[PDB]
Parts: sequence; structure tokens; C-alpha cells
Amino acid sequence: SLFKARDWWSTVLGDKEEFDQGCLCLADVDNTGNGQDKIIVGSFMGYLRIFNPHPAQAEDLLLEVHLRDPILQVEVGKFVSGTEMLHLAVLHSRKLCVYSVSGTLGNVEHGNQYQIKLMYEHNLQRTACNMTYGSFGGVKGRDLICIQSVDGMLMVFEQESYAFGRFLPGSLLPGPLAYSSRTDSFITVSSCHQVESYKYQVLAFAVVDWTLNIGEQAIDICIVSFIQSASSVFVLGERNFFCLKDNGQIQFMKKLDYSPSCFLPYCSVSEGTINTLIGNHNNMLHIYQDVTLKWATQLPHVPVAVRVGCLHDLKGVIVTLSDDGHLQCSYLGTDPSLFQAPKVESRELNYDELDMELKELQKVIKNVNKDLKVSAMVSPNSVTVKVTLKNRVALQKIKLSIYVQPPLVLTGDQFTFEFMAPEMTRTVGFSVYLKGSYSPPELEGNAVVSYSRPTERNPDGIPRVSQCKFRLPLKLVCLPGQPSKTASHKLTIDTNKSPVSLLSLFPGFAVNVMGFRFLGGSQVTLLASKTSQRYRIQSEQFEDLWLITNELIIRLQEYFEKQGIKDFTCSFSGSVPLEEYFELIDHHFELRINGEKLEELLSERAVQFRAIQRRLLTRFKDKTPAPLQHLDTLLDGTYKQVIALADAVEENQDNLFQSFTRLKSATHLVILLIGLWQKLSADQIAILEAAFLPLQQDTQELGWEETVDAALSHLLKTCLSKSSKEQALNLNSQLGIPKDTSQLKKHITLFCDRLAKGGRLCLS
Amino acid sequence: LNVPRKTRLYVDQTLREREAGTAMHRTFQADLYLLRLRAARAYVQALESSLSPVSREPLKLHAVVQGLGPTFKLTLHLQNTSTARPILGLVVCFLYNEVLYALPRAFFKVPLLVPGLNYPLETFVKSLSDKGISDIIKVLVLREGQSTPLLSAHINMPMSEGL
Amino acid sequence: MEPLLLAWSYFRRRRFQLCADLCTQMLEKSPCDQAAWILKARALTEMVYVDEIDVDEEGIAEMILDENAIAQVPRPGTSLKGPSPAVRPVTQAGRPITGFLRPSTQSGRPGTIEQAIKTPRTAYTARPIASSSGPFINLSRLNLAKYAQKPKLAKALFEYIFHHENDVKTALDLAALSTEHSQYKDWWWKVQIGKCYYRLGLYREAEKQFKSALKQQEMVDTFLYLAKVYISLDQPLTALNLFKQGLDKFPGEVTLLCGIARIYEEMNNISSATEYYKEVLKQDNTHVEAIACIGSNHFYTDQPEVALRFYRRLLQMGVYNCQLFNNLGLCCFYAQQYDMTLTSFERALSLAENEEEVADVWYNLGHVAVGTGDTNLAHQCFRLALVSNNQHAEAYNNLAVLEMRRGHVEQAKALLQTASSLAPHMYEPHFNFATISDKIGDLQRSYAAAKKSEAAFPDHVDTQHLIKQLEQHFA
Amino acid sequence: EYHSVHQKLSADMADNSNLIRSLLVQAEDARLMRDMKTMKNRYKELYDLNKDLLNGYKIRCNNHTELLGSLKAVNQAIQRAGHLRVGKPKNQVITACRDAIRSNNINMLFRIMRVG
Repeated sequence: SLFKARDWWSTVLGDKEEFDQGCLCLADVDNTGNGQDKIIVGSFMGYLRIFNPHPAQAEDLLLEVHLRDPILQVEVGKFVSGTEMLHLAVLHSRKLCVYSVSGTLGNVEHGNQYQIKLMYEHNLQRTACNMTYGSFGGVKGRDLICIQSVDGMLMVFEQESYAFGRFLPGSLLPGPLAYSSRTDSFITVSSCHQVESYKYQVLAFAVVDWTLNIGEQAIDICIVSFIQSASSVFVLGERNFFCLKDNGQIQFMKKLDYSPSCFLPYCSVSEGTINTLIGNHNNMLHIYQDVTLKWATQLPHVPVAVRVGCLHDLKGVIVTLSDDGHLQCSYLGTDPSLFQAPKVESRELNYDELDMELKELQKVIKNVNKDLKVSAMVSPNSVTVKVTLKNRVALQKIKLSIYVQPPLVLTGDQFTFEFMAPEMTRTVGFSVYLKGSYSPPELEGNAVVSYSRPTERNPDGIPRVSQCKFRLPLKLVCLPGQPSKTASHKLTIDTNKSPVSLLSLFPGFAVNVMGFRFLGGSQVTLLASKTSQRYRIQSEQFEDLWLITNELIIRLQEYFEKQGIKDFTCSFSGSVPLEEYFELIDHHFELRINGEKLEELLSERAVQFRAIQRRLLTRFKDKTPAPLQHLDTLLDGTYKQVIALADAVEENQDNLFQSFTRLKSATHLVILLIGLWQKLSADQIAILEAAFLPLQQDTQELGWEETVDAALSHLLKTCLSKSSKEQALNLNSQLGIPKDTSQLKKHITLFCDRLAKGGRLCLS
Repeated sequence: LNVPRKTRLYVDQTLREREAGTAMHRTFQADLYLLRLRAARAYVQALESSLSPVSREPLKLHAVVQGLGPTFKLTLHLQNTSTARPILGLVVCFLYNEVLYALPRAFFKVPLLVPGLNYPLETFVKSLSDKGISDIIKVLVLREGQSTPLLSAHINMPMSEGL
Repeated sequence: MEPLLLAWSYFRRRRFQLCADLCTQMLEKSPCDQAAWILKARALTEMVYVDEIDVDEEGIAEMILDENAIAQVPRPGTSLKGPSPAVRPVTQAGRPITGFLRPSTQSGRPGTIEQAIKTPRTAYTARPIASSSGPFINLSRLNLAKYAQKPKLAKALFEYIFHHENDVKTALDLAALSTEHSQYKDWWWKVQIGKCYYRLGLYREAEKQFKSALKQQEMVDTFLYLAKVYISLDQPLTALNLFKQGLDKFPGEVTLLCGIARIYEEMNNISSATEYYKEVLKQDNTHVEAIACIGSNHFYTDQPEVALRFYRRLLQMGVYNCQLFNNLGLCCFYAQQYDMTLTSFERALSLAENEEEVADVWYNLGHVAVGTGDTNLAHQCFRLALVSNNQHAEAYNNLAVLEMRRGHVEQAKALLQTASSLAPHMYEPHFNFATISDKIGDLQRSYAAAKKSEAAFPDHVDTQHLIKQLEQHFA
Repeated sequence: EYHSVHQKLSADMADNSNLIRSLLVQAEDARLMRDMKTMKNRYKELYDLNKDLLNGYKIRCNNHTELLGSLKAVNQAIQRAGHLRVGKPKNQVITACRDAIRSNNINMLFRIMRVG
């Protein structure tokens, strides 16, 4: 209960009504004379309600009258010309009404009625905003009323009629108005942050007695005077909290870290000081001894216009009223309550159902520790591919992407499908065409769908991924061209059958000696045999051999399958090249080293540019003029160097990418010739394809050289080596860019060698 | 020595423990049972969604993002954690919001992962929204013969600071 | 009831949507009405307002590319640029973790632009670092020379331009015209010009206006503004003297004492920051900052019961967070109150509005579990901390410790490598990696890891013995 | 007028300097991620901002020279007014003259240097 505002008589006060400051008043409007106050609340919805609370109960509400026009700032003061009895003032936007709550009694708790008599009224020309009341001047036994206006004007009534009215000099949004009696001054807070005090007789004669520029505009101003020793004036801004002297300067101030809504300096304790209590918009009350927090409480609602009063023999009860309609009298909670788990014996942990669920979950855990079909179809003719996907269960968040190769370009990459009912087919269609000069490493392309299965634990859907790969035709990258008699280098493939007419293997290219030219100019020659049974592939570029060799072997397989015969080889008994393959590797690595050099030079150029730029910025921030000392010229030179180096790095990146694609083609051919040169099955061919074809392009942290070197060192370590000395000296693996390609080449030659002797690959 | 000191709070707490030890024991055992229940629940849910970047079948992946501006460098540090056994067929697939991020290659094979080496596999994410919008990006590492991700990772892409 | 009155009363009650709306009506109805105009301006500028004092991002350029400190290598103890890392978790090489993250925290600074880029975006600030720190009214249409004549309009208009639109140049133009209209006699316009300068980059030109505003009228605002200016020029001992001057003016201000304590903690001499936070407590006793700081310090200097009291205080004052309840759980468990321990972690997991908060709560639940025994529960909690925040290095380190407890050495090695890659400033992953390496051999990796451990926690003990043994093996 | 122009130019140049610092950081990041196109873009932006800043620098330098000349003219006027009087009647003028500038009472200022 500690630091909570424990509840007393509390209520809700209407049907989505709305209140503001001035609404909650607390005095003896009944003029009993006993000291017990009575709550009075009037909304600008219309209803004026008066309560005499007792510690929910029906007879608490004295009356709940309703007036037509809204109600602003109900007050309780000697607002009648004749007697010294408290009367209740109701300020409607364009109306003033003094009343009198006379309560007559019956011979039962609920036989007593209450009559409000219209003592007098006042038509208001201007639109009223708020008001103050007090004994203006040095009068006694009277409570004159100074009402403000929304447009600045303040009009004063001498408790009977329209005394006068003067405009406030220079105000737009009317702020809080108050009246200090120890100085006989109207104190307001203008829109321009000025807390201004005007002497009464000065306004009566119409100027500013004094001003103080506080940092903000104030929400409330409460001049409190129950201490005749040292007078003070409290001003609560929307960001601060000032207590000002009577001459006009700050006596002290607090820089609140919350957003205040209401405050009330109530009765004080010490000598000179004044206790005050402020209400956050964070639902709290704070009780300061003028700067110093003495207590704090959690309020239920956002307090608007708190008050403190003696309600039914209990002095100092705090009465709060929200702007939605709540209302609550309360007393502080001063009961430190032990922090301890409730010793509840009735409520036991249900071990049966909980153990069932835990057995289920633990079963899943200890068990795991031991929907859509995709199809691609390529047209026989920039070839148009069409991908059809069909689901069994209803799926959601489907994304279909296609990845062919660097040189080949797609007219459409990504396709997004939302939810689909079960057994619904979806077709997409895109077009693939060659864009560039070098031929792609392989014509095959992939197409991947990522979808989601909505379920019970994750209704958002577990994500799954499924793929399908299509095979593109040579008619997309090649054309029939003129053959040449001799080329730089050639290889052979000797089948155990007859030399087949190249018109039957490659019918799209219309003798037994065919020539091909890929889009890019490069040309390949395919020679069938006449006496022997071997086919010869020749060109100047080792890259060029790969596509035509792959297609030749594939067409041979397909054709000899159509003839139904079952035994067919592509032996290639001879010498694995390993020498026209190393030159491509060395070209790739020279480009890599050149790129690293260009980048480490760009680093220095950028550092120079930054240093000169900081010098120039220092010269800029300085006030005094000074010669630039040709610093701008050095900056221009450095900028030219940086642009030149950036263009150089771009061109080197493009060259490196071309070299990487050509190297991919070459290593494809080399794995093919190793899988033929020895009777390698599909498993070892897959291992080789994984080890030699690791990446799609190079990055500044992982390149082809280091990766294939690590893979080959490991494959020789765990499979093809038996001496531990070499295993630890030469057969080590790292992922840092080497300074030379000799280790990679040594390992590749050693791999082919130890395969020749009879070695075989494995994984474990 | 620097042996600590104990205040009134400690003796009051020990007195409460000496007078109400049984209730504390019972309620802590109940809380431990409920905690085991909820931890097993969340572990099973993670296994279902395969959201653990650490999960026979040894692997370990975590994705680092670098750079302000519309273009971020997203490097996946992947690692085979086994005595001596490489992993041949694996592949990485990215899941993003195609209206906020433009991934060039949202799916690619991974090299043969040698046990003990951290492979940095990087990509270039690019923010497309003209207004600053930070959306998550999922990464799934999975076999090529299976459809259930071997493991996954998440990255909250920072704000664009575009132009 | 009436439009202007109801809108202004909505403004008083801090609605800030209803007021703008009734004024939008009232402005469509009448093209000539400035009361509703500036009222809507106030509402708009206060829906977004945040006081400039506690907004000190400083970006990434102003950390390296901007040099303002006079002394380059000043005496240790006079510049901004306790429990050891064996007890208190750390964020950088030093700088132990603090209570009460505020958006002005720098918590160390990077050395180069590359290091600042290639680190986590939120490792030097409470928010990810930047590169540098229809419409109601179009700023290019109004003649600030005419609104400057009317101060009632000019003040709200400047607040709008500065805090809503963030147009420092036009704001400074308006403020200059206004100050010249007031003949340089109102401290508010001086403070506003100083703020415009301070966020333009000109610190001395802002310190001038703040000093000239202090000469007009002492206010806590100007004192804190000068404190910011002086801290930006790397002058703690000037800010402290200015704060004690302000306290001589305002005898018991809480913000001034809290600024003194913040400066003492940035200089890292906690023996005075605790004294000044205790003064703040003697004044406020609900201060979240001082209470959180003294509570953390009480927890880590092996006094978790006093920290549990200090955090139960914040619980008593209506604070309801994920951080507070996880803190209460740690305190309850380590102060040996086993009845209120795990329910606090449950409320924490309930209140967590993130994926890093959930990961930290699961990390701490794994700590509770491993303190209870039953290493499997802690295993699951650390793995869940990883699932929720992949870049959680402490979870990696602890899960690798538990793995090596089981026996799987390679898993532990990989996880410790990941941890030491994510957080190099930590010392535990490096030390553990070096230890396991030395246990199996690989003295090169052991040296490369123990040296980084010594770089992270340079006063360690086991790291020194490891380095001595290694350097002895090398000869 | 010179004071106001200097203040405007100083604010503008501070804004541009902050832009240049942010651009240096962005260019460093682009260079570190090897995105050469955006790096060249950042450097083009930096070149343009530098040219604008150098133009503003020339303007501000000429304005500051003129303002310093005007200040020295004001002070030489004070000194030539006081210099015209021997003994104590000199000192007075000087003081008054300064107290006539801090208040911008130019007519009374001239009356001090006219009769004393």
C-alpha cells in the first residue's frame, strides 16, 4: 500500500462528460458552520453536482441539477451584496449565475431536499474563459469577481453588477488568472511567457506593475496566503514550477521532469516553508516542501484540480477529479507491505496435465536429436521458360525466383504469390537471353520457391524451400560457324562405338566435321573419326572446349539411349591437361592481386582527402580571414586521384568477374576430364564439383583460390594421404588470400597424381 | 580483508527465511517446474520453426550487417563444427520484403565447408523505400535434397539514411 | 462548448489532437484568426516536443571528424576522453555497464571511422549511430521580419520551427530578429539562439549566449545548457564548478546534482557519483536515475539485498518495465529470496517489447538455472537467448562453457570464436579459448587468445599465468 | 548590418561543414564496402559543397575585413574626439563615448564628441 493513494468515498460522475480546472470546488456552500466541506463539480456538459460524502452510497449526492449552457469554474464565495454567507458562482461561457444551496431537512436521512435559488445573473458580452474572486482593494466581507475572456479582456463585477472591464495589454491565448491580496494585484501569465502583476487600482483607472519572463506558459497560478510572515506566489508552468516573491523575482524554482496538470499549495508545517502537492500526467501526486519531495503517491486517474479538505471528521483528505468524469477522495497509503509469495495452500500445481504437456514436449526434444511440386519447361523456340508449381496443402507467402548464370539475363526474376487454396496450379513465364561476350559456364538454371505452412504453434507459418532446375539449349548461346583446320589446343573423347554423324548429334547446326561460333566471336571445332572411334574438340581458348564437350557427351548419351543399347563409355585415356588450366588460375590471381593493390592505394588517397578536408573545415569555422595557401588545389588534385583510382577499381572488378567466369568453365572441363580419365562414379564427381566450384563471384573476404585450396588440402588430408609429416607440413588449410598460387597448383597436381595411383575419395 | 558487511536487511531476510523456509522451498520448486515447462515449450517451438542459428548435422551460422546508407554489406559467417567431416551439399536462401530490399542473389550454394574454418559469405542488401523503414531479413541454410531448413538466422536491418 | 474555448481547454489538458482539429476547423471557417493559428502551432509542436537538454546523440562525424578539446593529451583525471570486469559486465575495454541508459550516453568513443562502422550500430550510443546528429505552414512563405515584431506569435512560432520542423537556420533567423526587437534584454531568446548554435556546431558562439543569459536571470535551464556546452568542449572541471555555482544559486536542485553525478561517472570515480546520487535521493527519493545507479552498484559489489531494496522502491512507484522485473529477479535470486525470483523473470518475459530484451531475460534465466544446477535447463535458456538475439556473445560463451563441460570440444571452440568475434572487448571468450587450446596444445592460438584477453581485462590473473607459461614454452 | 550578414554566413557555413563531415563518413563506408559508384557520388557531392563553401568563404572574408575597418573607424573616431581635449576633459569623453555605443544613442554620442 506504500506510496498509493488509498481510497475513500469515490465515484464516477456521468456519461462521458468532460471537466476542467475550476470545476472542483470544496467549501461550505451550505453555510452550516461546522467545518466539514462539501464537494461541488460542474462540467461544461451542463450538470452541477454537489455531494456531502460519507465513508457508492446513495444519499451522498446532495443534488445533481442540470443547467442548459455549459459550466466553467464553479466557485464558493461571498457573492451576494447583503450578507456574509457563502454563495456558489457558476460561470457559463456567456453567463454568470450566483446561486444559494439551501438544504431543508425531513424526519429521515433521505427526506431532506436542497434548493438552488438564482440570486442573480449576468449576461456576458464577451466569451468567458475563467475567473478569480476576492476582496478587491481593501474591502472586507465581500467577494468581488474578476472574469477573464477568451480574447484577453478582463471584466470585474463588484458582487452585484458590472463594475468595469479592461483589456489585457498584449495577450492572445488567455492564461491562468489569480488575485494576490497581500499586494492587491491581478497576476496572470500572458502568451509571451510573461508572468505579469497589475495593481487593482491601476486597472480600475484605465499599467503593468511588474513582469517576470519564466521559461514557458503556465497552466495554473495559485496565490496562497495562510501565512502572514512571508508572502509568496506559486506559478506552475507546463515544464517548471516557480515560487515567486511579492516584488516579482523568483524565490525558488523546480525543474520538473514530468508533465504537471494541477497543483495546490495547502497548509504548511515548518516555519516559512509551504507544503505543496502537484499532479503528473503520469498518474502521480508529489508532495514538496517548496523544492524537496517529501512524499509521492500513485493516483488512479490523471488529476485535474486537486483539493485538500476536511471531509466528515477527517482533516486533509485529498479530493481529485479527472476530466473524463471520475472523482475520488483519498488518503495516503503508509503501509509497507512485506514482499513475499502468498502462502496459498488451496491452489496447488496440477502435476498431471502439466506433466502430460512436459512429457509431450520432452518427447519431441529427445526425438529430434537422433507439399508443393515445382516444374520447369523450356520452349523449343531468347528462349521462353515457363514454370508451373502446384500445391497439395494450402500455402502462403510463396516467392519464386530464377537464377541462371552471370552472362545469361532474365526478363523476369521474382514472382510473389499470396495464399492459395489446395490443388491450385500457378504458371509463370519469363525469357532468358545472352547478354555479354563470354559464354556462360553452364546453360542450366535454377528456380526456387520459398513458401510457408501455417500451423498451430506458429500460425505465421513455418518456412520451406523447394527448387527445380531446367536445362537451356545451345541454340541460345551458339550458332553454326566455319571450322578451322588447326587451333591452339585440342582434346579427345574415345567412345567404344562408331563415330556418329554430327548432324545426328547436333541437328540444329547444319559433314562429319562441325564448327560452332558462340555469341562473342569465339569458335570451336568438333571432329568425328573415320578410322578410330574418338571425337576431337579444338579451339584456342580452354574455356571454349567445355560447353561443346559437355553437349557432345550429353547428346551421345541421349542418342545411344534412344538406340536402346546399354553399354557406352567416354573414356578419354590420356593426359589430364593441368597446364592450360593453370594459366587461367594465374590470370585470375594476378587480377586479384592488382585489385588489392588498387584498393590499398585508394585507402591512402581517401586518407589524404579527409585530412585536407578537415584542414579546410578548420579554416571555414575560423572567423578571421586567411589565405587558402592553395589547400583547395591540393584538394582538387587528391579528388582527381580518388576518382581515377575508383574507376580503376571498377574496371578491375569487371575484369576479375570475366576471369572468374572463364575459370569456372575451365574447371568444369577439368572435373569432366578427371571423371572420365578415371572411372569416377557420381559421388566422387559430386565431391569434386563441390570442392572445385565453390563460389559464384569473388568478394573481399573469400575468393576462389583460398576456398578451393582449403577444400583440396582437406580432401588430400583425410582421404589421399598416409604420412602425418606431410599432413601437417604441406596439407594445411586457411582462408586468407595467398601471396602465390604455387601451393594450389602443387595440390591440384598431387590430387591428380594420387588419383592415378589408385586413390579414391571419401568424406568421413 | 575485504570481507563484506551485512545490514539490517540481511538479518530480517534471514529471519523470514528461518520462519518461512518451507513455503519458499515449495514455491521455488513450483516455479522451477513451470520454468522447465516453458523452456521446453520454447525449445520445441524453435525446433519446429528451425530458428536456432547453432543447430549429427554440425553447423553454426550468424549474419553480420555493416554500413549505413542505402547499401549494406551483409556477411554470413558460416562454420562447420565437427572433428573431421566436410558438408558437401548445402545452400543459402534469403527471405526479405521485395518492396524494401533489393537482394541481387537471394539464393546461392555454399562452398565445401571444411571443419574449423569460418567462411564469410557476403551479399549487398539495398534499401528501396524512400522513407526509413526497417524490416527483418531471414536467412535459411538447408540441404539441396531436403526442403526443411537445416538452420536459420534473423537480421533487423537498420535505417536507410538515404537521399 | 465554443470552438476556441473548447480547443484551448483541450490544450490545457494536454490532448494535442482535439485542439489541432477544432483549430483546423476554426481556420477553414475563418482565414483571419491568429489565436487558433498559434494554438494549432502549439499543439503540433508539443505532440513532438522533447527538451533539447537531454538530446546529445553527437553522431559519428562529431566523434572523430570534429576536434574541439584544447588539450590533446591532458592529465589523467581532468578529461572525459570500481568493480572489475570479473564481476561487472562491460561494454568496451573498460566502461562497465551502467544503470539508466539516457540518450546522452557516449560510453566510450571509437578511434577511426572504420572501427566505428565495422562495429555494432548501438555500441557507442543508446540508439544506432547516424552520420551526423498537408503541411500546416510552409517555412518559405512567411516573412520572419514581421512575426518577430509580435513576440506572442514569435515565441510559439520559433518553438514550432525548432522542435517540430527542425529548421535551425530559419529558426535562428527568427530568433535573431526577435532578439534585436527586444534590444537583447530577454534571456529566453538568448537561450534559444544558443541552442540553435549548439546544434549548428558552434559551441563558443553558444556559450556566449548562455553566459549572457545567465547574467540576465539565473535559471536551471541555462545552467544545464552551459553544462552541455562545456562537456562538448571536453572540460569536466569547468562544468563541475559551474554546477556548484548553480547549486549556490539553487540550494537543492536535483537536475544539477544529477549532472554532477553523471560527470563524475563519466570520469569514472564512482566514490563521488554515489555521494551525489545520495544527495539526489535525499532530495527526491523517487529519482529513477540515482536509484537505478546506486542499486546496480550495490548489486555488483556483492550486496544484492540492498540492491533488491533499491529496485523494490522503483517497483513501489508504479514503474512497470521488462528491465525492472529482470533486475528484481536477479536481485531476488542472488539475495537468496527464492519465492519472488522466477515470477519476476516471468513478468519480464511478458513485458519485453523486443527480441534483445527477451534474449537477455532468457540469458539471466539460464544464469538462474546454472546456479540451481541442472545444466540442461541453462543449456536451453542460452540456446533460446541465441534464437532471440543471434549476436549475443555472452550466450555463446556460456553455451560453449556448458558444451566443454559435456565434452564437445569443437563445438565449444567454434562458439567461443563466435563470441570473441562479436564482442572483442570481452575477456571471457578469449580466456576460455586460450585455456582449451592450451589444454589440447596449439600454443600459437593460445597466445593469440590470451594476449587479446590481457588486452580486454589487463589486470587479470589467470591470463598472466597463461602468458608466462606460453612465453616459457617458446624457449 | 555587417554583424547580421556575418551571423547568417556563419550559420550557413556551419551547416555545410556538418554536411561535409557526414559525407566524409558515408564515403569512407562506401569505400570500405567496395561500392565504388556511391563512393564517386559522395565525392562529387563533396566537391560541389566545397565550391559553395569557398564562395561563401570569400564573401564572409570580404565582409569581415569591411567590418574590422568599420570598428577601427569607430574607435579612431572616439580617440580623435577625446584627443581634441587636454587633461581630464579627455578621459570623460572616452568613457561617455563607449557608454554612448553600448546604448546606440548615436545623437547623444555625437553631442559628446561635439561639445563634451
